Amino acid sequence: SFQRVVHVQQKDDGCCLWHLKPPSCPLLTKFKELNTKVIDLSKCGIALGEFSTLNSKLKSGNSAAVFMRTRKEFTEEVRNLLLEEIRWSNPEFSLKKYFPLLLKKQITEDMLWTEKYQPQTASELIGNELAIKKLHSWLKDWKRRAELEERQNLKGKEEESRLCNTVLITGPTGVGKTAAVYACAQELGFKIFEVNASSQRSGRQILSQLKEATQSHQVDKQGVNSQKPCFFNSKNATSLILFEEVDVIFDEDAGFLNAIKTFMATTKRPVILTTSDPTFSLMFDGCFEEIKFSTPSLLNVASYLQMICLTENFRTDVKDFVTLLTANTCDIRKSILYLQFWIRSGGGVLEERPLTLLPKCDSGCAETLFGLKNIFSPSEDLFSFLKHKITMKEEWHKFIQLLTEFQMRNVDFLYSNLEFILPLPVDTIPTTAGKKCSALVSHCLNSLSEFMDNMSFLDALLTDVREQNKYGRNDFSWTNGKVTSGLCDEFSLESNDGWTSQSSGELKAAAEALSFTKCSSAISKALETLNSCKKLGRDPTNDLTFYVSQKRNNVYFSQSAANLDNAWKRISVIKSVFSSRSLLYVGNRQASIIEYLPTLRNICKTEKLKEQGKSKRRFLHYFEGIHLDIPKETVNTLAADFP
Amino acid sequence: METSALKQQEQPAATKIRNLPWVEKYRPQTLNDLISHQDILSTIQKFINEDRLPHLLLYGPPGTGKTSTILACAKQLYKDKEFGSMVLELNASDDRGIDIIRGPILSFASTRTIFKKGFKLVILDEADAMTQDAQNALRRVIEKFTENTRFCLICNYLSKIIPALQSRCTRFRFGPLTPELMVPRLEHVVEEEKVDISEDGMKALVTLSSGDMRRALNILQSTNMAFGKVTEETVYTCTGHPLKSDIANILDWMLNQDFTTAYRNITELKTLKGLALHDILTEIHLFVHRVDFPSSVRIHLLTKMADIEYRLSVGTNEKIQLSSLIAAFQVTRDLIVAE
Amino acid sequence: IEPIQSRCAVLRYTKLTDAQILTRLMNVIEKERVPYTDDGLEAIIFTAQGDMRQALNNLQSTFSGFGFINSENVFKVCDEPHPLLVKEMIQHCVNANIDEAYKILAHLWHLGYSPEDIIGNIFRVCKTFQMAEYLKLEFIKEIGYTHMKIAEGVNSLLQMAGLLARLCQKTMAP
Amino acid sequence: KPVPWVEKYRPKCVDEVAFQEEVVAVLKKSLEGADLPNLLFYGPPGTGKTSTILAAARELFGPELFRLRVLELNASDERGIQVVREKVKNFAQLTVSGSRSDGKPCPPFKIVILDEADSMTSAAQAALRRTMEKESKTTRFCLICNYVSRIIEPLTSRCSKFRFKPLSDKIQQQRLLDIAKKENVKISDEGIAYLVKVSEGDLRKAITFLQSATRLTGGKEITEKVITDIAGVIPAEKIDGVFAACQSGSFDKLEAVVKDLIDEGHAATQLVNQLHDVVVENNLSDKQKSIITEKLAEVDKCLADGADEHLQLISLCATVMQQLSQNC
Amino acid sequence: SLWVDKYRPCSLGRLDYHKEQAAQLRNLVQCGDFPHLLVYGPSGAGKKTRIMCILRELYGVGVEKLRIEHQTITTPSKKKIEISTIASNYHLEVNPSDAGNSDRVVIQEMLKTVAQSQQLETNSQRDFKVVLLTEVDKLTKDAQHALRRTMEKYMSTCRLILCCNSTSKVIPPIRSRCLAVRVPAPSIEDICHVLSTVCKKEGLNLPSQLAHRLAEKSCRNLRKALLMCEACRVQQYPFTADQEIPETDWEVYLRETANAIVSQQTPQRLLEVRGRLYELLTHCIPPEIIMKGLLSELLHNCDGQLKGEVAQMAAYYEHRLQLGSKAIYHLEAFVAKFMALYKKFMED
Ligand SMILES: Nc1ncnc2c1ncn2[C@@H]1O[C@H](COP(=O)(O)OP(=O)(O)OP(O)(O)=S)[C@@H](O)[C@H]1O
Ligand SMILES: Nc1ncnc2c1ncn2[C@@H]1O[C@H](COP(=O)(O)OP(=O)(O)OP(O)(O)=S)[C@@H](O)[C@H]1O
Ligand SMILES: Nc1ncnc2c1ncn2[C@@H]1O[C@H](COP(=O)(O)OP(=O)(O)O)[C@@H](O)[C@H]1O
Ligand SMILES: Nc1ncnc2c1ncn2[C@@H]1O[C@H](COP(=O)(O)OP(=O)(O)O)[C@@H](O)[C@H]1O
Ligand SMILES: [Mg+2]
Ligand SMILES: [Mg+2]
Repeated sequence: SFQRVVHVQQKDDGCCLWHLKPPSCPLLTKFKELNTKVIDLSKCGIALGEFSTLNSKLKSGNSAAVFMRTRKEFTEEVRNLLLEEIRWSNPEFSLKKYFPLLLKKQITEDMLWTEKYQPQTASELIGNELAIKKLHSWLKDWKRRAELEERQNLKGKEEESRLCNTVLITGPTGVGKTAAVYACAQELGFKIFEVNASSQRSGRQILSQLKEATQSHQVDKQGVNSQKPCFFNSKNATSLILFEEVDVIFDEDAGFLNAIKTFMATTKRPVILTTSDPTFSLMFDGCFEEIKFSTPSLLNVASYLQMICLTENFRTDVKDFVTLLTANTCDIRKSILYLQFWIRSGGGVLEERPLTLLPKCDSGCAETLFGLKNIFSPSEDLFSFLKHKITMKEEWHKFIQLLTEFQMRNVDFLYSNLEFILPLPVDTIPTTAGKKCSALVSHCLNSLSEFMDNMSFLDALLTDVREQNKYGRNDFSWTNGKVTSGLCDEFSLESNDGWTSQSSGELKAAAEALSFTKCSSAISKALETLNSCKKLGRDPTNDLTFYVSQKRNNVYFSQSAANLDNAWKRISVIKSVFSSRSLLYVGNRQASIIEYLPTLRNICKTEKLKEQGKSKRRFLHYFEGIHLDIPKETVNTLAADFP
Repeated sequence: METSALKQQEQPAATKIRNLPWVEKYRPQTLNDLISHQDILSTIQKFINEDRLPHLLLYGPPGTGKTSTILACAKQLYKDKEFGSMVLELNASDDRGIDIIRGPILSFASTRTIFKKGFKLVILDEADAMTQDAQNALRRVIEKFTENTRFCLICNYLSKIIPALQSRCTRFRFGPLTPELMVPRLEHVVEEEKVDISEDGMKALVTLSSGDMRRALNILQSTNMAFGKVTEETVYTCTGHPLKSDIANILDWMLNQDFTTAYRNITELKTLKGLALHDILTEIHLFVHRVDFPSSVRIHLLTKMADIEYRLSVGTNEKIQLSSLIAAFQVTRDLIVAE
Repeated sequence: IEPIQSRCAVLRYTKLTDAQILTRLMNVIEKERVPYTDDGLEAIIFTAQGDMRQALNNLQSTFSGFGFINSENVFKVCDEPHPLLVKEMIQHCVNANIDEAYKILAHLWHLGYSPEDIIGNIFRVCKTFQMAEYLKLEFIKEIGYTHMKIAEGVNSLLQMAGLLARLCQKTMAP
Repeated sequence: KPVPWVEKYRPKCVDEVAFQEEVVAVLKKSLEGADLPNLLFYGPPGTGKTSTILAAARELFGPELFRLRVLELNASDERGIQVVREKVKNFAQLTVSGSRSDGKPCPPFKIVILDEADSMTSAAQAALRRTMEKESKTTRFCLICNYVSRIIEPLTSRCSKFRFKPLSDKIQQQRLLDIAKKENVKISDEGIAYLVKVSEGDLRKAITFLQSATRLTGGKEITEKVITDIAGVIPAEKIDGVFAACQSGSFDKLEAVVKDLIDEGHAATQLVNQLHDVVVENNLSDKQKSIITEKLAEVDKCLADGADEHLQLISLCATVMQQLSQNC
Repeated sequence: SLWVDKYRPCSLGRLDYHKEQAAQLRNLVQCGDFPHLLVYGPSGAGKKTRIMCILRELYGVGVEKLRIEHQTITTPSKKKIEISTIASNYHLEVNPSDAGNSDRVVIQEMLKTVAQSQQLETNSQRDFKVVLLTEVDKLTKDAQHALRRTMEKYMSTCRLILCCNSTSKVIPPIRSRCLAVRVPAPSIEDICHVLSTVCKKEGLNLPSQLAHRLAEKSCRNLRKALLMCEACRVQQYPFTADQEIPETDWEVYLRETANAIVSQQTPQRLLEVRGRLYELLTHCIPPEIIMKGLLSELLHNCDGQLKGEVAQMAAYYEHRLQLGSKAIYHLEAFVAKFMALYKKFMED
């Protein structure tokens, strides 16, 4: 067809703007002529190392240093000296209990350290002592019930007990839930029937092939009983049903929660559910005993890993393992497996360290874990390279690659370790000359204030590699943060960009590198003058020291500048307080915390100080006097003080 | 599924008595007929005739002629009795997930030919819309089938394609077509179609098109039908693009008058002509480097219109942003005019 | 997902050192008998930022397309904006000379390069440029700021002009 | 059950829309030939573009076929252009038989009314252009944008583009009088004038505020107070007090005034709008005018980024404070 | 069962102040086809009590029953999220902001299922189910666009009250179709009146001097006034006119922080103040609240020319703070820049 698409604009006569002419002013009539003459690039050749580190000289013999390390088996004396070093490092650890067990376990391999040093006994588990005692007592009660039923069977031919048939184990990943279940079942003679998400677990199939496990005896009550058949469909031994990652549910896993509801409903044998998410406790309906595994103490698992490496003829400092565990967020299986890799590779760095509290120490698994040995020379140390001045182009590209590696994890390496890296003294918390003191303090202050201006610019006006607050809000929030990973096989089909990630990581690396180089150089230049100030008799170094925490000082380097134990305890306190039934319908959460929470802390401390005065006991009857069902542990926690 | 029905119906489709799509009139047929990017086409001919065709990534702004080029190459490599047996054509029209890559692509690249023996070819138009996992399987199906079948990747945005996928193919950029080579084409179209057009008409036609002959033919087609004559005014009115006289008066108002007068004049002209402040920003920036200013004026002014172009993106009030645009000139240039 | 890491040992690989890339490229051109210049070596490595899969790919492309290795051939086949042009851009920034820098930026624009590879090349050229560290820090933060503008969607010549202007005014303003 | 007045009182036919003459002429000519082109309506919002296209579709088709043959969509989708393109493909692919009992058969092409045509990127708009050329004969579109300038050139070359200038205040004052007399509500003419001047030439927002005001009052007199605070329009003596605090020389009364504005619930955006409207038409120096207006612009950016109203207002008042007190 | 909820008004006529717009809301619910409402005002001004009063006026007293239900939804990026929502047989309650960049997701499906609930549950009371979205200022742009698509798809199926504190982050199309309700903060005398009312309802009698002092110290936040009054009750069984009205403990910890700010300007002082702000953020105080408090504290010692400069650098740095993700860097940048300015200022 091709009709005419006429421009219909309502041109009325007048308005002094419809028909316009170019202005007659001289500035806008002076249009400079445009020139496209570029410099010719065929004449100019690119030199060697012009845009990179192509140096004519090349290093030979520094790299390719093969280890070929033969670990001589430690004698009794040096091993006992290392045991006493571990004991002096960790005085609260019962060392003499766990080392003969490791020696028995160790006594051409084809099998991992996780199953080599797999705990056979529940007492051999590390951390979560209350939880393992509760689980062991529950299984002792259940095996006693099974034994009593057997005695009743041979003799023939429950509100007081509250022996609930099912227990939910919850905790973080790799803390040893499956290991503790295996250990206690092996010790008490239980036969575990394992149900995993890796196998087919549909309701009809699991019911038709697992109901008679709890509705009957066992055909082989003697002999080969402590083996664990993974259930799938492609002394007398009591049955024990185990359900690993009940939280992982697929569309193929149809009617699984109803199925397990029927199992717990009709069972006569103990059933154990284990998972990692905290949310499974609320969405699942039923009667079940709950067991929580907290994150184990860092020093205990550090001593345990150090005994493990001692058994394999390696001596290693505690602080390196503390850094490794905090990097893994105290994950036992991660640290054990990476230790197995790093040990069987021959160790990282051979450096002698004479400590009494002998073979050479093997510190340096922390920087090997982060891949920093792929960047630096084996002679180079991390903090040693950090402290000196960076001028060489190759050294500065290695520092760029270092920051690029830490910014892929969205971790500010330079700022989380700013006190340990700045050219100023750092210590653990327990007149014209004065004008020069204040002036040097002012130059250092201007340098650091400029640095915080820069890193504020890198937070806001540089993008991040991974988009923060993608599924929750910013950190330190009591709303949610229980963002469980996906459960479906359908792909994301998203339209994200990847160029603005690989480029952005280098962008923030370069910006952070140049800003820290500038501020460190400025602080060093200001501190060069401090010799004259010391000669003048005044020492402003008390104004220049940095007061850091003891927990942060125990590590070689920190990935965070904050306390997460405090964050976890506050967040648990607030979540438990606003879980109260009276305050369960409050809508405005920021108003909720910021208004009710300080006032409720005032009421808690007022009640505490009233009880401190030997006054009437009815002062204890305020919260229950207005039906505030707030538990006494939380009341005591909020009545301590405001930190 | 399908959508090749509409293309095959569309190729011999016209009223042929009244409709006049002159954009569809002038189509090159082969590489000797595509009179542009001659180094690229001769390189393709060299790689074809040596049986040394590598994997290809044809990328550029749309309309520069990638699809017709690779269609000509496909018809050159293989005759019409075996074209479907050796070349697979796909695009983002049939998007069902990553099942395309492991479905027709993986099955097609895993087999020999049917009738005659030779190397095969797959063209993937608009491959920028393939997801990251789809491309990440596509790299594997290239790696383990490279000796049998060559791959052609038609794209528009180079950066989004994952680095290994660009790594396994060579790349060809279809850049903008230079005005000195595009004036004879439009002159030929004008003399063949008896069109009256002045030098500002040619300048506006080549400036708005930004090195694309399809878009130029579209503009001249629309202007010729709407007015019967083609000039700078007729093209810009038919395009609804900023007239240079209008934005010149806008610049004159900021550079001569005071704040309130220039403000209300520019507001009335935006209401009168239907202009959004993004295009005023673009055209005044086009005027800034042409009009003579000192260097300090240039850096200050460029930074301020850059920040205004930022602030216009989030969706704030355009009124205050116009006010700040006038303020940018009022701070420096009019103070120096007072000086 | 996290438990897959937690049941494994994870190891890290880095972008490769340029000396190592240079050794492997001289090795492969020795095993292939490739005529070359050093110009081609810095070009072929600059096109492969630590990823020598690109190095061998564009090496094969240069040898198949021209048969000799020099910078001009590499930039004809890889089709990047020229390193010398963007080095000239940041050199004009050091001199705070807006005119020429904008002129050849407009030249790259009508040459047809995208906003993203221009800003990336600007990054990787003012990275290793020989000039003062504080002004280098300012330049890096500014080009990152403009790169966020392109990344958020707005990618125009006005954005690069304001980029260049703030770069140039960094020199004159102390 | 009931409908808002904006579609209840929009004209049924073209020729019933007022204040537009060439637009009515060309749309009527295109309706006479029963081949409406692809339309591109540009102008300020509330000018009646949607009303004109609904009237044209009601005239060309049957009222029972009108809703069948139109699909009203918007184009700033947060899920991308692929979703709305799939909906367009679904609507064009799906065909329902249609006829009129009035004696004239309907044209075969359908109508997809896609608003906010000035809000997309060039890539999404080019994808819409490919969708346009996919369905050139079987569906003719009407793109409604605030500004025709943001339209990329392949669309503007194949669409009949129509300017919709804002209506002079007398004619929509008469229209609002018609609405008031047909909706049995007691309003003074001063109230209608104030509603017009806070509507700022937006008839659609004016009648929306009118219906909302008559359902707030429940038949009472529509005062100037209710229409002052139904549009969020700040009282002017608050603006005068802000300027007096800036002229005064004390930051304490400055923050006291800002506290008075924020605890009243008055938003910072509307305050910036009226502060700008005062500053642009004042006797202030163009240096001060420029500094204050660029401060206003960046404050608008800051508040759009999620910053506090209070902080941005304190900093804005500090800048206006310093600019006024420099000359004093 | 504190004073704010036990003595909360239940119907529109039980409101004590701002009677006029309460009567206008009564007219709105009398008309019976109200469109979507946006309601706004400062915190503690009485927005939520007005919302639940017009809810109770709207339906029967089945609004007054409330439970909690939990919703598990897969993301478009295929990562399911679990959220807690307050629910009733007639209304729903969602605060979407806990989903962060997934606020958009929390926009559709629940409301879609509420639409489905409107297609499922029939009671012949009214032709829509209402849902309160809380803190809609923290909704992102794409979330607000998804809300606009939801409302222009389900206008005949469900309704929504939009509780916020500022309509600045509300995009103008959302402001265009929802009726604005400005809820100003109560005056001092109104706070004293309702405070004496709730004390007589508690059987307690206090002097009016305590009421006026408490009203001034609450700064027109009625919820804070009632909570604090209850704190004064816990402090003393009888009410005396010179009873020490207690101070908010994080507020006074912030005050001692500001004392450390103005006292000494040393890098050790910067680091210990950084640790104090760490303690505050582990106490989950919002960063803008911390900032407003600390600037209002430090401005009392600032001189006239310093006050304005502190104002624009505070606004600029908090603009970056909302632009930024981790507020620590921006807060420390502000405090160090104020160190620089203040040290530069007493030295001359
Ligand atoms: N507390 C511990 N004491 C001793 N060994 C442990 C401990 N925690 C973990 N391990 C070791 O790490 C291995 C893995 O532990 P698992 O029990 O499989 O982890 P988990 O607690 O089940 O958490 P999941 O299954 O990854 S969510 C065990 O087999 C042990 O070798
Ligand atoms: N250099 C050229 N000379 C002449 N016509 C050209 C040229 N480039 C493109 N065309 C025209 O463009 C039509 C199709 O070109 P395409 O290959 O579709 O363009 P493209 O670069 O692939 O980008 P698309 O297809 O628009 S996304 C041809 O039929 C020609 O009419
Ligand atoms: N010229 C006019 N004649 C009659 N009514 C009009 C006119 N202009 C606007 N209106 C009224 O104002 C409303 C504008 O709505 P709409 O068509 O959406 O405007 P726009 O499309 O410009 O946003 C219509 O409902 C109509 O009743
Ligand atoms: N008329 C009134 N009578 C008694 N208390 C009121 C009245 N108006 C408001 N309040 C109190 O003020 C507080 C304000 O809280 P809320 O209803 O959430 O409004 P906002 O959202 O403004 O904080 C409520 O706790 C309520 O108890
Ligand atoms: Mg396990
Ligand atoms: Mg193409």
